[PDB]
Amino acid sequence: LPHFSKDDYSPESKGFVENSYLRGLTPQEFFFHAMGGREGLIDTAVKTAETGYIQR
Amino acid sequence: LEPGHAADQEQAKLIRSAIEHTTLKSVTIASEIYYDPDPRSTVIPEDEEIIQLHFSLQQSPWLLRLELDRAAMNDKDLTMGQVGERIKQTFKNDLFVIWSEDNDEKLIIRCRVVAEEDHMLKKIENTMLENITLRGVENIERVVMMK
Amino acid sequence: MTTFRFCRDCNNMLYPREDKENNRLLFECRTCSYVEEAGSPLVYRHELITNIGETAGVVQDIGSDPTLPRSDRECPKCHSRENVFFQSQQRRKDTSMVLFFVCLSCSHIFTSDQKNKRTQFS
Amino acid sequence: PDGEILEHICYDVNDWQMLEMLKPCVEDGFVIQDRETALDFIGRRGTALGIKKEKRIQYAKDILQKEFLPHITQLEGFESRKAFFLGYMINRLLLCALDRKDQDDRDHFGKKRLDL
Amino acid sequence: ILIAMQPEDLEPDVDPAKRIRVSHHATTFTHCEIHPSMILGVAASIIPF
Amino acid sequence: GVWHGVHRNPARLMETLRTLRRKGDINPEVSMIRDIREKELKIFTDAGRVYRPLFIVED
Amino acid sequence: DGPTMREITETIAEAKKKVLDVTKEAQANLLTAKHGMTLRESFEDNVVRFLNEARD
Amino acid sequence: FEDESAPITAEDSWAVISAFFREKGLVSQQLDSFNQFVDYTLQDIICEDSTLIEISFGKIYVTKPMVNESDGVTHALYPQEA
Ligand SMILES: [Zn+2]
Ligand SMILES: [Zn+2]
Repeated sequence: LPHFSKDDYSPESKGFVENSYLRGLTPQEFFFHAMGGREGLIDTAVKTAETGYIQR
Repeated sequence: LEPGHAADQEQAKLIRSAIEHTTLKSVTIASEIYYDPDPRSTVIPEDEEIIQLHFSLQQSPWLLRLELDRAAMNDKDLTMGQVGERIKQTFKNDLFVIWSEDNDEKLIIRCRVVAEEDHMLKKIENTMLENITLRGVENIERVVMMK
Repeated sequence: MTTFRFCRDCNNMLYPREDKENNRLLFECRTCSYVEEAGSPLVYRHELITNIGETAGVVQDIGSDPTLPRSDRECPKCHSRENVFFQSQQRRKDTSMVLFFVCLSCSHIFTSDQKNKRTQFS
Repeated sequence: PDGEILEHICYDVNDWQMLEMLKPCVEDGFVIQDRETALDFIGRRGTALGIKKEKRIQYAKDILQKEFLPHITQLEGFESRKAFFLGYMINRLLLCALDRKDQDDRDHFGKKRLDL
Repeated sequence: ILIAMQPEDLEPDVDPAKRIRVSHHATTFTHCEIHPSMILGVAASIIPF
Repeated sequence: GVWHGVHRNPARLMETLRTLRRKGDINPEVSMIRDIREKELKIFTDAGRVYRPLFIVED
Repeated sequence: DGPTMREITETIAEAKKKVLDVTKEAQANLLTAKHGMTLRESFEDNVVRFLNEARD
Repeated sequence: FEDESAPITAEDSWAVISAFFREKGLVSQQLDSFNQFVDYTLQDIICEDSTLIEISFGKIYVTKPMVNESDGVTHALYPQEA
């Protein structure tokens, strides 16, 4: 993100959400979670579409 | 691994190496084409000792000199002799091969065509780095051991 | 390092030729009739596991670059802890996470690599 | 002249690796040694075999002036402007080929535009 | 650029209730975010927490 | 996108470019990125560039 | 439990060292690449497992 | 008194966002986009190829919205009505 320095390989930088959902997520955590999330839905749409047709 | 040797972490390795496709590319640090015209004296210091050593119990002035890396060289359980007589059995006689031995601090295969030379060599240099199979079965690229 | 030469006159590329008689290396042009004796005998070099490009990026302003991370190690030339570090700028997978730092006082590049083999890093 | 061309591509005389990548380019364009033969070479790969040299050259002269990198300049005197840009292209291309650069991220947003 | 998340990330025990937010290690900030909840669109701007 | 030329001592260009835009004298929407380690300073004026506002932190 | 949260916060902050140590390790060039795996390939591999062993 | 050089607090951001929205509203990307067209880009299209081998086209005048009334006055068109 433009909020870290260049070549930052720490967990916080590279996308470890430290917090529980109870605690709430930092904006980075929130956006990285959003990234992982979008990966999920994207290929939840793939798994639905390919599986749909395999089964047929 | 064969029943009798399953635990032998060293035989797992010895098979791993003898299976994992191991190209010249993976064991050579750099290639260089020198004009080095006299097949006795040489414009390369670190090789004077090696031509001397290959006179004890034709050739173009253009020399293809490969500097090999011990790291991956002994890792893949490999001999200079083995790398050498491989290239020497890959290019029939169509290449004069000579190599530093396994003691010498720098590992070196020196090769000549045997005039449109500098070009046949950059071809052969490639036919080496890419094509020649030092060790392993082709298409087996990584080979991981696991318990 | 096969630093190679262009003709004095026409300024095209020179191509290596052999003095068959005296056994030495020339470099004719193939446009004009120019020719020069060879410097080193090294006509070709193919660096399989490369270095050059790891330093690439080192500018008089590198430290003005705010996105660069800044540590406080000591440079083996002027000891000033005004450093700005990046990883090897080559973009291979088989690159290390070796950091390169630039001293922003004497503009010196040094390295976190404890296996230092090279001298100029160029 | 080679030296000149390479200077447009390779802004670094020590970068022997890049210049050594181009070695065969310099060779690949060996047959052609002056702007007109070059302009003709192009003309011919844009034209039918019937067409006359001048027209051919003139076709290649208009393509380089209007089709080749048109966002630089479409008028006349700007040949160095394209040579240089084209050099820079060949540059970046090789700088990528030499495992010295990451190939462009297609999905970076700064290099997208939203049409509205 | 280098952007601060909250202005208070410029500033030169911790609530156990609070989330755990990253350090402010940089005197290099060229910008700071107005408010990070402005990374959201409209639909998402309605979602509480 | 157009290579317009060259400039030794860019940061002194960069300052001004930034300061001009921060006045109003260069249009705010105009985007200038200096890639220090690339020897490049790319200015952008074309429409379509999605942008957002930020607080300027200056020393 | 108030304390569990400290154990949890500790558990995590105990992995960010592990990750940090492997970072320092690798930036030094002391991490040996696992056979047929790049440094960068195997550094991540470690970090990801640390951060998972952690979450878990 | 509330030093007019005191640093901004996290709270204050909203004020700036208020200002942002006061000024631009929620669909500026549309309007400005369409406006820069009507104001400039429009007239800039009537100057490219504004020459025929003469007839050259000059200024552009954009009316307020109006209707082609079948039987009657070219009428001031109100959005709601439309
Ligand atoms: Zn010449
Ligand atoms: Zn120093």
